[PDB]
Amino acid sequence: LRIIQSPGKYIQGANALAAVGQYAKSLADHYLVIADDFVMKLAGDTLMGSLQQHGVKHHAALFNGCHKEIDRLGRELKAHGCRGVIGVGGGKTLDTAKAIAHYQQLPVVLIPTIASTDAPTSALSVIYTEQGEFAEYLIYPRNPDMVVMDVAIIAKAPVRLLVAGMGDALSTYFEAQACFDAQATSMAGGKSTLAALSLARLCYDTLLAEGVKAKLAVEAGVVTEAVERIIEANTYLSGIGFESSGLAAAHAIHNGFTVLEECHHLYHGEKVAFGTLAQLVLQNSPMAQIETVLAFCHRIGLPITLAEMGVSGDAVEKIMAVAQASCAAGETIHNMPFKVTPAGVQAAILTADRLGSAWLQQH
Amino acid sequence: MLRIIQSPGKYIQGANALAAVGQYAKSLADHYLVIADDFVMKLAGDTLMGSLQQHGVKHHAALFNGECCHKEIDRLGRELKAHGCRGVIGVGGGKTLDTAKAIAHYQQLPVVLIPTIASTDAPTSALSVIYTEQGEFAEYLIYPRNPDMVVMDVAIIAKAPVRLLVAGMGDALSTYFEAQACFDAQATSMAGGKSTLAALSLARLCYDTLLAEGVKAKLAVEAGVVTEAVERIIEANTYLSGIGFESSGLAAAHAIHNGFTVLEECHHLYHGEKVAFGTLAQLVLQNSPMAQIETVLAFCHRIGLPITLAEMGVSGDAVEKIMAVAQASCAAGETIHNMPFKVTPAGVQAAILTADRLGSAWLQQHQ
Amino acid sequence: MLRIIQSPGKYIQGANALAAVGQYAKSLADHYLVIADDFVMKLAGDTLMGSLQQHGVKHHAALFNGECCHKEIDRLGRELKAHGCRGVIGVGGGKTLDTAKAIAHYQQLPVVLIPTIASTDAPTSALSVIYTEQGEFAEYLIYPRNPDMVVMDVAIIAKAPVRLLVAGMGDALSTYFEAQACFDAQATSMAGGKSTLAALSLARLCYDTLLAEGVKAKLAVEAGVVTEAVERIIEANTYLSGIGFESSGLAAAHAIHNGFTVLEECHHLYHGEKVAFGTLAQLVLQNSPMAQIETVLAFCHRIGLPITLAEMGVSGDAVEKIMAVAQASCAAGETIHNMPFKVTPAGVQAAILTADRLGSAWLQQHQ
Amino acid sequence: LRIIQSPGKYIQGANALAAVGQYAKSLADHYLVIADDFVMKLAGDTLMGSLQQHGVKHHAALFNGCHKEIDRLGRELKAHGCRGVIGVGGGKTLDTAKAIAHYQQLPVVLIPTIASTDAPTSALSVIYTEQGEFAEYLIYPRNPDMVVMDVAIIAKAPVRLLVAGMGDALSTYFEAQACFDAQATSMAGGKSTLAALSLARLCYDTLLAEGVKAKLAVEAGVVTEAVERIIEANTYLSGIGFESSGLAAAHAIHNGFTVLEECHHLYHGEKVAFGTLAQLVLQNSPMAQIETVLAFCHRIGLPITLAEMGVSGDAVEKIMAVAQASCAAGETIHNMPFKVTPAGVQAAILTADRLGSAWLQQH
Amino acid sequence: LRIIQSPGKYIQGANALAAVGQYAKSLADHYLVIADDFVMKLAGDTLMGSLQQHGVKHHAALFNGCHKEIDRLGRELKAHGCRGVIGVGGGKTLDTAKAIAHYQQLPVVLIPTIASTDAPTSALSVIYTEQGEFAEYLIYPRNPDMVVMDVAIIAKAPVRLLVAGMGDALSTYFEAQACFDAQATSMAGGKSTLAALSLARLCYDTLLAEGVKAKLAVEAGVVTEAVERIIEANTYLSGIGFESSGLAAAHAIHNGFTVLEECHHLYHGEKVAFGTLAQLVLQNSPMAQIETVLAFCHRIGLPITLAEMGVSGDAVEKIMAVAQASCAAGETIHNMPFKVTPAGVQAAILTADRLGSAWLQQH
Ligand code: NA
Ligand code: NA
Ligand code: NA
Ligand code: NA
Ligand code: NA
Ligand SMILES: [Zn+2]
Ligand SMILES: [Zn+2]
Ligand SMILES: [Zn+2]
Ligand SMILES: [Zn+2]
Ligand SMILES: [Zn+2]
Ligand SMILES: [Zn+2]
Ligand SMILES: [Zn+2]
Ligand SMILES: [Zn+2]
Ligand SMILES: [Zn+2]
Ligand SMILES: [Zn+2]
Repeated sequence: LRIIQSPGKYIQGANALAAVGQYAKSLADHYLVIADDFVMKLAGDTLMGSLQQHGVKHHAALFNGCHKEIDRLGRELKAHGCRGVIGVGGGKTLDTAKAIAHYQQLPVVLIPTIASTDAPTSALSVIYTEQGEFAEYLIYPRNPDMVVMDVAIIAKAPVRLLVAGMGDALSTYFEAQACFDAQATSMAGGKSTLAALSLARLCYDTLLAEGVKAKLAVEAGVVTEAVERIIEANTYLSGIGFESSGLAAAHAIHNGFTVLEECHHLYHGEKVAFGTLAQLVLQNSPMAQIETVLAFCHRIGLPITLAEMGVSGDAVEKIMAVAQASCAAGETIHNMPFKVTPAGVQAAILTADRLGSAWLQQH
Repeated sequence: MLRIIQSPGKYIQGANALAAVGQYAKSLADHYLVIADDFVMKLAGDTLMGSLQQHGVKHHAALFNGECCHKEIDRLGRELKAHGCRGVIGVGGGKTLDTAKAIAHYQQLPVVLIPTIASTDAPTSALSVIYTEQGEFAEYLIYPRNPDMVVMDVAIIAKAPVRLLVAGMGDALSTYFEAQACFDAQATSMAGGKSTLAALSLARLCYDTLLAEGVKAKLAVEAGVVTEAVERIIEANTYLSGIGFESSGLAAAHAIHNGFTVLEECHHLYHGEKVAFGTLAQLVLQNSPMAQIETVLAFCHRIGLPITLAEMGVSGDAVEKIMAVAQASCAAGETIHNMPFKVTPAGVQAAILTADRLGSAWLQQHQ
Repeated sequence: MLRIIQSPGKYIQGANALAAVGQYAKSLADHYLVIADDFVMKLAGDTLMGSLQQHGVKHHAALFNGECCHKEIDRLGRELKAHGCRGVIGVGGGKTLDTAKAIAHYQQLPVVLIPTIASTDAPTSALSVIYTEQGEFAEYLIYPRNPDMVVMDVAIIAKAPVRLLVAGMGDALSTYFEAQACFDAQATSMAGGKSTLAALSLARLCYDTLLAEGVKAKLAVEAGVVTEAVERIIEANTYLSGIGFESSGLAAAHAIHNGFTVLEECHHLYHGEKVAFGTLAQLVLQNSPMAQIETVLAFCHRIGLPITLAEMGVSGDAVEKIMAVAQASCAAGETIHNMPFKVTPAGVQAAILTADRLGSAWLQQHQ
Repeated sequence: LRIIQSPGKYIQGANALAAVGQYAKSLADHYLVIADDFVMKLAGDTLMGSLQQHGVKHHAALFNGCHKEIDRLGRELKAHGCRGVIGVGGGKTLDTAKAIAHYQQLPVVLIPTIASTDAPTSALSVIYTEQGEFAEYLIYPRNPDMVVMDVAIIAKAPVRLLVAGMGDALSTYFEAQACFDAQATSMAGGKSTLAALSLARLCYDTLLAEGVKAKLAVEAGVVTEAVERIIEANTYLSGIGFESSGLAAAHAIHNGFTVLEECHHLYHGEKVAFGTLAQLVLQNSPMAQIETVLAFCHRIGLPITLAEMGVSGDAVEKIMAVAQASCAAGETIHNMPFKVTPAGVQAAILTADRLGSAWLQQH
Repeated sequence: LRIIQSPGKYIQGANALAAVGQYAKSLADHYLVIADDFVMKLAGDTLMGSLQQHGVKHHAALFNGCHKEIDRLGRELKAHGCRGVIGVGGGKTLDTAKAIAHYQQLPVVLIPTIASTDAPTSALSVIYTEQGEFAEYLIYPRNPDMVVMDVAIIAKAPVRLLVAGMGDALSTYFEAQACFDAQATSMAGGKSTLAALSLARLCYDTLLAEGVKAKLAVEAGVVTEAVERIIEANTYLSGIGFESSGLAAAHAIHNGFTVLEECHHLYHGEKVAFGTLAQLVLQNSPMAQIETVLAFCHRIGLPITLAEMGVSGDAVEKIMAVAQASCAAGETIHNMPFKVTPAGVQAAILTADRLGSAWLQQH
């Protein structure tokens, strides 16, 4: 079976927060709104004013940066009798909103204030230990009902977060094409459709066409068409691509890197970018394609060496540990269309570092 | 100003998918009304009920009386309420599917659609097309959400008459051209905003899949079998085209199709057959280059879609009849105003009459 | 050494433009003599006078007696003077238009030309071609200014016989080749200088539009309708070709056309039909590569322009007749000396006889 | 309706001033010649000697750098019974000559001594307030009867003025193609013909082929074929292109910039060049096309950043005012094939500045 | 009529001097050998030994670096009853050998010891005044009977002379194509054949393919296949090309430059190279083709600016004199397919200088 899944509706544009009530109303007439105090300050009057205009009841919950904040927000929801969840903010908030909605069986509307990972459209949350190490992929039975991306808010967030989202999105084509070639099963539970693979590719093509242009707009805090295209790339295209087409070596290498303390200060997408580079070596991509990805990463500020990732000195045994972890049973690296072992992964990573360092020398 | 894309929750496709429907349906509900006419129940009923039983899903079969009318809808609503069903399954052709969407809408329950033919891109959409009883386009009726799940059993589809696959390729054929015209016009889609890059790209992928795979798939289905080409065309006729048209946009070809519904001579051709010709007429309306017209003429001729008025049953001095088609295609609210330029009845008449001439000259060169 | 481009003040085109002529004519004068033969008055008279009335423009109709002769010109001059008209409108075919240019010239008044056919590139030019009564080229007669305004009603043109559109494409066909030959020779145009980049580019755009749009437009006009392809060809046959030939240059093809006017066998073919063949002969004269000859042969054959002496009515031992064509094409003052190389009657005869052979071999392969 | 308009005759070449009498004679036998004292010194004997040779009467008027210099020259014309107007010199003179000819209903011959804007062929004059702010486009019912470009005179004018004319001409293809795509009405009053759009494109292609070569010739004060092609581009091609094919965002942005005091020292064409760059961002042109236009502007000396335009420091509110003004009702920016708002314009301008500044860094 | 002329036989290769007797014998059994003392020292035993081996009589004449050295060698020839002339050495010697052979009506064999101009195959000598100014082209009724190029000798001559020969050969395609386009009459007396034009083009293509490679070989004093190809290019291809296809602006500009004292220290071919560049401007070649010729000239050491030609300061009036002279009645510049005047030539030269100086800046 080929299977594609999607949120029911993805909405994007400048000041989309002021139009939320009209779409949210179609799903429920009473929401719990989960957001931290800083996001409530930026977004709360706009959002609450939209909800009121369309006759939607709302209760805002005190949220702070655990299955137990989830339980607590679960009880508060029942207490006020809410029929719906809105999450507003960064990843932890959106993840908590998906969990609450799931455990209560209610529709969920997600409103990301940054475009830094492809997580929001997905029926998935990534769980980490207390020490920051990858633990597991937690799969929910449904995608979010609705994802709303306000481009004006996103373009005012720190540019480094748009760049991180592009690093996450960079892996999508490469991972999806490897899975496709391998006939691997996606998280959606089948073989990839043409549709998912094609959005994954459009993701990559869009990054190459719009990445720099968008970065320059976001540095000035403004929304151009290039920014809208990258937000779409970073969020819808990447999200469908990864979940319905598949994950492979780049994400498994990211997860491996979480076992080193030295990289905990990088964003998810910065590490996936280097993991993508390592994958290019693992699958023996042609030098021209390595050059394209190195130039794109350098041009926008993604890491292309182990030193840029905070890993210095003789890294050989550290990267052995990263490789053992990226090859654990269950990991997505085994969706590659060839057999992969820790030794091959360590070799791909160490070589990618040399290729990125030689590139820096030439530039 | 907002870009919006909508989609069914899950689209599932492959050979003998009907036998696996229970795992997927179970995730939405444990009790379904199954709407199917008698021919479809005889064809698919034992496999489907078998699958449902095997996954602990309860089910009441209900015999569909062929037509998608408020009466049948209200009737099936009451029946559902009386056995306590928590979900609807539609199985079969377009009228059965459109009925199941409405039942699920009014009862506010989840719906699983199981098309047994791939002859239109309707199944994934939050939409039904209402005609009159005389067969004349009435209205687009729009639901506020898409079907939860669409299941395409490719083995079943490949045993259906090849003419129905061709008609679906005909409907799919318009998708790119209408989507790109809307995109160019900055027109609003049925999803309620400007097109995403995603919906436009799926629409283009539709056109490109038809050109790569359409003949190969037609040959396989003529033999009654499923190859990868058939799997690709079924995706193209269903998911790619369905998202492309709903979330990217309709334009001249479907408006021209609607306009042809005022002529009795056509009224029994399949929707996608007429839409193929309407696509040709759109090419003349927007002045596509000759190489692109040639490509489309060769595709339609190679798979068996009409490229002249005579193949649509229309002959003689059709000047007045085509002016009637043209007026109807330009009615207020029609999708032809989504073109990136001003369209008038006279321009539409011109494009139709000229498309006929192009296709007739192409037939005379045979190729 | 000077580059010069000249142009009508305003060129206006589109469907039902005749009904809007009053706004534009009003800007030049509030009182016009309207010169039209009776057939044209019956076809276009009520729309035109209607438009003029609606914008407060006064008008006296004058019946044109078919021929562009000093007598008719002097006559229409007197009539104008007697009602006090402050402008001339010419409506219809070439002889009507050439007459209106002369009337406006002698009376020193503004002129609006309304061609009801698109069969030559004459309308925009500061020019008239004088023949003898026996049909034999006499002289280019040159005015010191271009018509003020040229109005092309595409709806009217698309109802005229397709053969007249084809003949205009035939005339337009020579434009690029003659312009580029002149440009290469650094020859002086009828505008009085070397060609601008603008006039050459319009001439090339003419050729490129014919190749892209010519068949599509022909098909539409065979159906009696206006599509965008027809709008493009009408611009190509009229504005692009008219500026190209006047401000960029004439060369062998039109000189060869003139030379053919000494044979009775041709004398009733349309100007553009003969010019198409003269273009072919120009291709052989300048040794165009075979691929370019093929392209032109396929274009002329596909739209119905002559590619052999027999299609121009000439048969048998035409050795002497073609030597007479060749001598006349090389007369002192003819445009064939604008070629970027020395041309003699023997070379022209060679090019003609050889072009006939090329076109006859092409006909035998049918394609 | 598709409509194209043109002057009746455009004449160009080296020492074309010495041949003027032969063409002017065809229109009238007695002219008022309007020119400042410096232009009279350069051009007057050549011109007056040509007029005499062909039996053309002439009276020269004292002209100085207002509807009232127009009225005064109007009365002087009647006083001597003149049948014709010749304007010789820069834009203000040519504009005054068009106005006089119009109010008196006589033929006009224009003789530009610089090739710095595409105004001369057109039936249009741009009106500004006393403080230099764009006021309105004033449309006359006729184009000039004749435009005469003496290339020897033009090639001796300061090169910075040829460069400015190239900046004005740079916008023409982009603006015409946007209008064409939008099915916008031109100043000629219809939809664009194929002819006008095609001259607009030829304009752009000519600039890219001949711009540098012409600039180098004009730096030495001489006329080569490249100079003749750029003069034609800057004057005939651009003039037909803009008037008969259409204006769009680049000119509207130029008009916006006139509300800042900081840019009043740049020529019209220098500001249109940056406005063209901003338009490329607004319409999301591909990076390759941005690179081509950035390299061309840099290569000839047109501005590619807000600092090169004299706008320094935090420009954000200043560019907001430029964007509000470029979007006024009536402005040509609404001929773009998509909806445009002040926020989008401000974003395009600020981003174009970042793109031009990044380009400078690489060069 | 199309007419091509050629020497009867062209022979080339390493140590070709040692095989001369076998070819010279076919024409006559007794030669006068004209050569200076330095060339006699290098070449004389090899040559005289070859002549002896094939039963050819020989008398060597005292030759020194005028119609009167020609008359004197004329009488000495009769005195010894010689049946043939061999010239060995540089241009003056070969020119004197052609003159003697002509006035005595005997066969002539030319043996160039340098490959610095395309003169040797031709029926032409260029005459200069005492002050070094171009005087006239003197056309003989016959080409030389035989030209023998010993590549080993040539590759040991100063590299600067191979480079000069490449500068002369650089003009050949451009001049021949201009004449062809103009339907100009060549010195052979008709229109160009296909053959001559095609050798002219092969000349240019060979220079671009082999020029650098040959220069590097000749810097080490050795013969590779690239050297053989450039010698052929510089001598046979260029010689047939220029004489049978035609001369145009580049040579006329060279002749113009002979009126300035400042350039008398450059070789013929160094000045023709810049004259070629000026011609590229005169005919408005595309920038890409200008770039190719600038890079080739720079790469091998030909001049691309007036300063490299020794012309400094304000050159404007000097270049006016060069342009007047290049346009004299009779000059080849009128074989261009467009009218040419002194002003246009001065403009082409001054602009070419600016283009060459801008190129130097970028490199
Ligand atoms: Na990803
Ligand atoms: Na469709
Ligand atoms: Na013509
Ligand atoms: Na412009
Ligand atoms: Na040479
Ligand atoms: Zn609540
Ligand atoms: Zn990720
Ligand atoms: Zn039930
Ligand atoms: Zn359809
Ligand atoms: Zn009257
Ligand atoms: Zn003609
Ligand atoms: Zn006066
Ligand atoms: Zn401007
Ligand atoms: Zn002797
Ligand atoms: Zn030479």
